[PDB]
Amino acid sequence: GAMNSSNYAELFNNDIKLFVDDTNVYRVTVHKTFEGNVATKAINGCIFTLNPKTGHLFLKIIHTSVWAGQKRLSQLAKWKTAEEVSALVRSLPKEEQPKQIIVTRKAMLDPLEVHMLDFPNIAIRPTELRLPFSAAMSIDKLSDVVMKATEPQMVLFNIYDDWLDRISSYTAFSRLTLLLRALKTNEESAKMILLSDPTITIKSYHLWPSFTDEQWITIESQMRDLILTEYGRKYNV
Amino acid sequence: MNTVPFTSAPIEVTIGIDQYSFNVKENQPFHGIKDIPIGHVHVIHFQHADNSSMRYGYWFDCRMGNFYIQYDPKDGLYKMMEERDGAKFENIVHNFKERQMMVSYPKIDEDDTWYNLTEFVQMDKIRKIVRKDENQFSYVDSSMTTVQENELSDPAHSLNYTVINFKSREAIRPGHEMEDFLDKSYYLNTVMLQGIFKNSSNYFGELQFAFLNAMFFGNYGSSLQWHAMIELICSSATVPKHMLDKLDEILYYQIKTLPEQYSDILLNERVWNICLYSSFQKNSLHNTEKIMENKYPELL
Ligand SMILES: CONC(=O)Cc1ccccc1C
Repeated sequence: GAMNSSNYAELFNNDIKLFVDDTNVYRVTVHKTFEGNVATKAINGCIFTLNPKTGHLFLKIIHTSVWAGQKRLSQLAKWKTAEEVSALVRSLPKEEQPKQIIVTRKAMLDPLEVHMLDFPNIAIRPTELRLPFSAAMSIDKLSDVVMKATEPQMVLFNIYDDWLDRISSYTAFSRLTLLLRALKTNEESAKMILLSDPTITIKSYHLWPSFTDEQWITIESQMRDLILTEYGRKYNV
Repeated sequence: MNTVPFTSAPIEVTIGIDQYSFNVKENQPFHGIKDIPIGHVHVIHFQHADNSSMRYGYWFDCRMGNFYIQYDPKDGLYKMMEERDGAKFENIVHNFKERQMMVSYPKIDEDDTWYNLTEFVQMDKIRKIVRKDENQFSYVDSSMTTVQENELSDPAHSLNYTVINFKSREAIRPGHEMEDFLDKSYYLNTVMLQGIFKNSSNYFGELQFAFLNAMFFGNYGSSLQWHAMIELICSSATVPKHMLDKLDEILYYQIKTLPEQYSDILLNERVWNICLYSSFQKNSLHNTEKIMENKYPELL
């Protein structure tokens, strides 16, 4: 059924699964027209499709041309997501196809189920968690590749960098979600934390800085402080 | 005008004949139902006094044979049987009529309710839904499950309604996933009407039969089927105009006939609010919407 706090460890078992987040697929800027009316301008999006055991992120870039001449774009966007997720599974050899796909928003369930009717043995599941995957566009390298795209494109990232050499996938996933929650709550502060120290670099091919274990504990603690704080500054506590 | 005689009424029972019903007491001198209008199917149904569990009954057409009811004390129900000896039947009925031991089918002459509820129901199609080919009449009860229900357990005692499933390959063309899921016209017009039912009369017949089994027997899988066949029309942007007009009449009389105190279980909130207020056909069911709003505004 639904994925929640009670069955969190299932994400790190050996059944192949993917998270799918569609929160960045249809992105707009809202502006005034010359006549003083309001209009939107679409910008490039992406589907965030992530294996939480391995860190594999299949980042499908949604180029603005896909919306040209279409109506009901917020609704289309859910079906476009589902169509793109289904051809990724089809493309994959059988032993690499997921046993489960967990959607981060419930409105994705029927679009994905319909596009996956050919795969009755792949369970489509919602979740009760409030996962911060929308903040993926606050990761600079991901944002850059989305915005520069001139055509539809699939870009592959390990969103855990090399962390699995040293920590488990439970710990990696909990680090990722903490970084993303922080970026989502106060992007500016979150980014200051990660890049304050000029000596800690992001090796070209990684998304995050090359922290030592001890440095990751400092960082992880600084991100928790940020999240408690902003919760205060938001709730006055 | 035809007759369904009874051997006797050994157990106290409420007897329904179409939309009518009457109480018979244990061993009351009752010998059946006369003046049944020819030209329509009919149902005669039963609810024992001792066990309001299991409403059951028999779909029949008096043009297809001479049928009578006889209580079976082994199986514990009133059973329909066919009499093949025509002169034995006439003679038995004539005696019962002379002794005035039959109730008369109480049809008001202005009243077209039954016709309106059974306009497209034909015994031949009933018998394909209810498979028991050695009999000309069809037994239904509250507990019988549908073929679609059994896919989710005795095949012989099932209701073989046409399976409708909106999230199925039958319903969704490869490459038209969003289009076909949000506008079911393909599934309605090509798969079901042209493919399976052949015409809208057969479709409407199954829909009417499903409603009648839900209403007379509280048969849950029938109620699911009725709502599914409404929702498939209402969720199609392209429906022949004549089908829309007829559907409105059909549902109007179903809503009019439903017992006021069964509406809570027999009517699906989600389906009706969608059909009347959100669907493509939200503006096409004027008579049904007006009777629903005046009679069951709480559901909406
Ligand atoms: C583990 O399965 N992953 C893939 O099918 C390709 C992929 C995607 C993202 C990052 C790395 C790699 C190898």
